[PDB]
Formats: sequence, C-alpha cells, structure tokens
Amino acid sequence: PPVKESSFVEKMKKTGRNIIVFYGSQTGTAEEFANRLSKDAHRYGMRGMSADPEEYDLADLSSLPEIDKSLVVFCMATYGEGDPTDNAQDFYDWLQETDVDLTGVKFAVFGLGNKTYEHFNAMGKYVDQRLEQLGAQRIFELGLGDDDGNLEEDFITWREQFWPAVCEFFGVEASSIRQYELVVHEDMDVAKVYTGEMGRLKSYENQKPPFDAKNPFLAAVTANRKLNQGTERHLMHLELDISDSKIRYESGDHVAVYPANDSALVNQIGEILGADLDVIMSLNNLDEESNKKHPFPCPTTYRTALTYYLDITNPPRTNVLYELAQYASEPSEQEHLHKMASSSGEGKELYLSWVVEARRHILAILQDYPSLRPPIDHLCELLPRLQARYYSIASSSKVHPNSVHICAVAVEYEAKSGRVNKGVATSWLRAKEPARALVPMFVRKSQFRLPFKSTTPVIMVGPGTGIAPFMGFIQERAWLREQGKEVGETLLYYGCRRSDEDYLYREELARFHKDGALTQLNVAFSREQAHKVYVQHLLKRDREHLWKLIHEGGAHIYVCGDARNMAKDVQNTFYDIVAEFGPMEHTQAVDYVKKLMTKGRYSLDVWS
Ligand SMILES: Cc1cc2nc3c(=O)[nH]c(=O)nc-3n(C[C@H](O)[C@H](O)[C@H](O)COP(=O)(O)OP(=O)(O)OC[C@H]3O[C@@H](n4cnc5c(N)ncnc54)[C@H](O)[C@@H]3O)c2cc1C
Ligand SMILES: NC(=O)c1ccc[n+]([C@@H]2O[C@H](COP(=O)([O-])OP(=O)(O)OC[C@H]3O[C@@H](n4cnc5c(N)ncnc54)[C@H](OP(=O)(O)O)[C@@H]3O)[C@@H](O)[C@H]2O)c1
Ligand SMILES: Cc1cc2nc3c(=O)[nH]c(=O)nc-3n(C[C@H](O)[C@H](O)[C@H](O)COP(=O)(O)O)c2cc1C
Repeated sequence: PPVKESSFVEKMKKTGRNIIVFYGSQTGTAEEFANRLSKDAHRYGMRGMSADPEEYDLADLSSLPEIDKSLVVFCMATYGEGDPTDNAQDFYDWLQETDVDLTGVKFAVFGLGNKTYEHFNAMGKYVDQRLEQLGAQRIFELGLGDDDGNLEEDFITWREQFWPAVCEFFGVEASSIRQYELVVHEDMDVAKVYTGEMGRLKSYENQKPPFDAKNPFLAAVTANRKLNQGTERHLMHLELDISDSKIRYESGDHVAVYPANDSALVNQIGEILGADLDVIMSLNNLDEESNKKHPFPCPTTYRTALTYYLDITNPPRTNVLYELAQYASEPSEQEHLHKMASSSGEGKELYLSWVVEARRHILAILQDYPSLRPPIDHLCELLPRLQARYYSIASSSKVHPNSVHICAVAVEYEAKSGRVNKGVATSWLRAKEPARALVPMFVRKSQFRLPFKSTTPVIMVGPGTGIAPFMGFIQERAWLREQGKEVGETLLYYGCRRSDEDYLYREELARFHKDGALTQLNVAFSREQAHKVYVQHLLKRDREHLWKLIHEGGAHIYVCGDARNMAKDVQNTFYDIVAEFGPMEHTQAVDYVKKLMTKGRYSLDVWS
C-alpha cells in the first residue's frame, strides 16, 4: 500500500552513514531507542540514522555490505499476540517469504516486550533468528527488554555493552549536540500554523476521508455518562458519533484517540521556565537530508506542542535527564541528573525510585531540582511524542453502525512524588461535554472476534473495564437472536468490587439476561464479603459445563482486561479444567489451551 522510499543503502552512501537503526514500534518506545542508538554512533566516530521499516524495502539489506564497516540494528517491539507492530508487519511478511542471501551483513537486535504476555518478545526473537538463517552475522547478543520490570534499564544495560562490542569489532575508538535548530517566526499567516492537527495542515477543520492514524476523524461526543454507582472512582461511558466518516468497525476492534494534555500543567511548565508559550516557531532538522524535518508539526506555538504533540506526564527517560544536566546551575543537581543514565549503582537506584517509582513528570523534576532551567526549545526537542490511547470499542456495528462506544476508568492517583497524577486521555475524555465536543480518532482492526457461526458457544471473561468489548459482543449476539438467527450459548463472567459501587452496565446486563441474549450472567463481587471472589472462581465453579462447551461445543473463549495478573489466573484455571476433565497432566492441559489460541478459540484483549 505505501509507496516505499528509494534504497536506504543508497541514502547511507550519500550521507556517509554506516549504521542504520530500524524501529518496530506501536507506541513510540522502540522509535525512541532507535533514535538514541543512531545518535550514539557519532560518539564513536561513526555516523548513523534511524528509520521506519514500513517506508523502505528491506530487501536492500543485501547491498548493505557495499558500505565499509556497515551495520544494521533492529529495535523491535512485539504487539498483539506475539505479533509484529503495525509498522513492522510488512518487514515481517518479507522475512517469512524471502530467500535473499544476507552474507556480509552485520546485525544486532534489541527486542521490546513484556514477560507477562503469552509470547515474550516474539518479534525481536524472530528477526534476530531469521537474519542469521538468511546468512547475516550477529555482531551482538539479542536484547530482551522487559516492560514488566524496567525496560529503560534493560536498554541502558544492553546499550552499554553494545557500543564497546561494536567498537571492538570494527576497531574504532570513542559534548551536547542538537538535532534541530530554532527558527522564531515573526508575523506569519495563521493559515500555516499548526494548532494541534496530526497530519496535513488544517486536516482537523477540513475533514476528508479516508480517516486513520495520519488523518484522524474528529468524532462528536454524543454521550458521556458516569457508569459506576459509587464515588470511589469514576468509570465512564462515551459514545462517539462517526457518521459521514465512512469508518467501518466490528465488535472486538479498538478505537484510538489523540488527547490534549492538561492546560494548567502546560501553563506551569512555561511559567517555571520563564518562557512565552505563545511564541510561533519551528524546530528544523540540522540535517537537511532527513525526511524528518521537524520533531512535530511546525510551525506552531510551544503551548500547542506541549498540549497536543508532546508527552509531559510520563517519567522522563534517562537520556532526556542526561541532556538536561547541563542546564542545572547547582552542582549536586547537575550530578544527580547526569547519573540517571547509570547501568548500576546509586545513580540507577535514584532513577528507579525518585523518577520512575515516584512517577515524577517533567514539571515535577523542574520543581524538585530548582537549579534546572533548560531553554524551552531544547526541551521540546527532547520530549517524546504524545501517543494516542486505545479503547476497546464497547458497541456492535450491527447495532450502532454510526457510533463507537467507549468504556473507561479515569486515571487519577497519589504518586510518591507528593502530587496527584492525572491520566492524559481519560482526564481529557472525562471533561468532554455532549453540548460540539470533538474527539480526534480512528479505528484499528483487531483479531478479537465473535465466532463466524452464530451457533458457536461463547465464553467471555472480562472483570472491571475488561467488559468493554463484551458489551458490543452481547449487543450483537442479542441482535442475531432478534434477526431470527440460531444463537448458541453466550456466557459472561464479569467482576466488580460491589454491586452498589462499580457494577458497570448493570441495567443493560440485567436486560440482556432476562431476554435470553445472555445465557448466564456470572458476576464476581470481589469485596462484598471477607474473601476475594474473582471471575476464575466462577469458572472453576462451572468447570463441568465449561469443559462440555469447549470439548464438545467448540466454544470460543475470550479474555479481556488486566494482562498482569488476571489473564494468567484465568488461564491457569482453564488449565485445571482441561486437566481434570480430559483427563490429562497439567503439562498436557497447558498444550491443549495453547492450541486453542492457535486455532483461534482462545482470544485475548489484555492491557498494559
Ligand atoms: C489495546 C488496548 C485496549 C485498551 N482498552 C481499554 C478500555 O477499553 N478501557 C480502559 O479503561 N482502558 C483500556 N486501555 C488502556 C488505555 O489505552 C489507556 O492506557 C488508559 O485509559 C490510561 O490512559 P490515560 O492517558 O488516561 O493515562 P496515562 O496518562 O497514559 O497514564 C497511564 C500510566 O499511569 C500509570 N498509573 C495508572 N495508575 C497508577 C497508579 N495508581 N499508581 C502508579 N501508576 C499508575 C501507569 O504507568 C499507566 O501506564 C486499553 C489499552 C490497550 C493497549
Ligand atoms: N486502562 C485500564 O483499564 C487498565 C490498564 C492497565 C491495567 N489495568 C488493570 O486491570 C485491573 C482491573 O482494573 P479496572 O479499573 O478495570 O477494575 P478493578 O476494579 O481494579 O478490577 C476489576 C475486578 O477485578 C478483580 N481482580 C483483581 N485481581 C484479580 C485477579 N487477579 N483475577 C481476577 N480478578 C481480579 C478486582 O477485585 P479487587 O480489586 O477487589 O481485588 C475487581 O473485582 C487492574 O489491575 C488495573 O490496574 C487496567
Ligand atoms: C495490546 C498490547 C499487546 C502486547 N503484546 C505483547 C506480546 O505479545 N509480547 C511481548 O513481549 N510484549 C507485548 N506487549 C508489550 C510491548 O511489546 C512493550 O510494552 C513495548 O515496550 C512497546 O513498545 P512501543 O511503544 O515501541 O510499541 C504488548 C503491549 C500492548 C499494549
């Protein structure tokens, strides 16, 4: 589909670069690591560039040996269920079918994954193994970053041993540099000043299909209601009008949205830095050759950049703090910031507890290290991009073809840093009033789907907000019964804390149950009694019937929600069911369930 760029090898020859770092990223982490590695090259006398594999034809890897002392690095994150990130899907398909000989190619791979997921770092492992099979030579061990511990630390550790290994192999030997230049614009046509749009200038005001990540559709918020009964937390239900957008979706899909940071937080960053956020400007790449002309849409004001384009709420990465150290006039403070990039020792410890664990955002660090007064433009060049957030569409297109429903809990907690942290997208979404309140969005097709046959039994497990996609599933299955179709059993295993505090969609669910769309509404109230009652407890309670639906009914199992503990607990209970009724040994029940996943009968929509 995408028109590829001309050979990245030729571009390297023209720009005197010998190292190219590709990033397979869904949410920007692999992208940032790749930019860092690429920039590191310069410190070791080499010259590098980072690149998006989706924009090039990786077959040109076979020409890479034409450049002396050349090397290619892949920072690859895994996504979905042991799948490539969207921007790496093309590269992935090529690796599987090509037969190209990579003799002479030198490579290294750093994988980004999460040990709590079924297939840990599947993509990274695949690319690393495949390049070798194709004939290339590994110049450094595969990196296995784990987002469940601390991914940043894994990268640091890996990066520390990578460069020395690269220098050693090519016999090469080992000062703050800016990637962009500030150009302040005096009196310009507002008609050419970005105000928050993501792609084509003025694309938010002048909407034109097709709509997607690059060209989001600004959907009107037709409804935004509180879902939970109690006041402990704030759970919400929003309905986005996608009429006339020509966007198509199915239950199980995700809808992404581009939020705006908290304006007040943006005002304080400017204030504490003594900068005018209303200045119109551009940050242009000092490398007039790169396709990346700006770190974000330019020209624009800092206010706009800090509001729609930059992430100012997550814990700054170590390289960011490292580059800011130069701006801290107080020695001890400059020392602390500088040591955040350590692979061990008290500097690493301080980074892990004072920045990560305490969840200190950029503003917090500015306040707690008062001698740190970085210029606003450099900071903007260092902050990562503000990512879209995904939400499991909570409606069926068979019933609501022109509306996309969202079920989310607002994020707001007391951090160890002493302040209250707000979730960017949920705080933004929560404040949208139906009145128009517009939400930039797009739909990403998923593989979470109802069975094709209406008669196939369905087993849905989704505690808390994990119920989201199932509301769509249920509406659709109820729709099929109404349409005169023959629908098999539909069981919902939901869980909340108290039926009078956070029982989401209580009225809607009662209805579906009553009318027969829901064969069974099994709800685990985790806090109404002294002991915990979870969804897996209900599954174990119904083990005999569930086995029957699975073994003889060809039922489809779906799990949605917390991927950290809930998914595994639920999965283990399924192991116990299969093990007991097969019967078989645990190890065989585990195989059994894993095959259900390959056969498309055990799907997951788990979050982290
Ligand atoms: C595929 C997919 C589907 C999803 N579906 C939904 C869904 O349907 N409904 C839903 O509600 N969510 C779902 N999400 C999560 C959603 O995408 C957002 O991550 C979530 O809404 C938070 O976004 P935010 O901008 O409000 O918070 P952010 O500003 O992005 O902050 C998120 C971070 O805050 C930190 N944090 C949260 N609570 C605490 C705490 N109490 N203590 C310390 N740190 C904490 C964590 O690091 C968390 O990653 C989904 C995520 C994925 C990936
Ligand atoms: N954006 C998100 O929605 C998002 C993102 C990432 C992770 N998560 C995680 O998903 C989980 C649920 O969050 P939520 O806000 O949707 O609702 P929640 O109220 O935090 O949890 C929903 C229900 O799940 C129960 N539960 C807790 N641990 C369980 C487990 N080990 N196995 C089965 N059930 C368990 C909870 O009981 P108790 O609370 O009484 O133990 C509660 O009854 C949390 O761990 C949350 O951090 C959510
Ligand atoms: C919906 C979703 C699915 C994921 N699936 C996997 C997976 O199968 N295996 C794995 O190792 N990590 C998985 N992860 C974790 C990511 O690989 C990890 O968080 C990575 O740092 C994200 O990088 P990015 O920001 O560069 O895309 C998943 C994360 C999300 C949000």
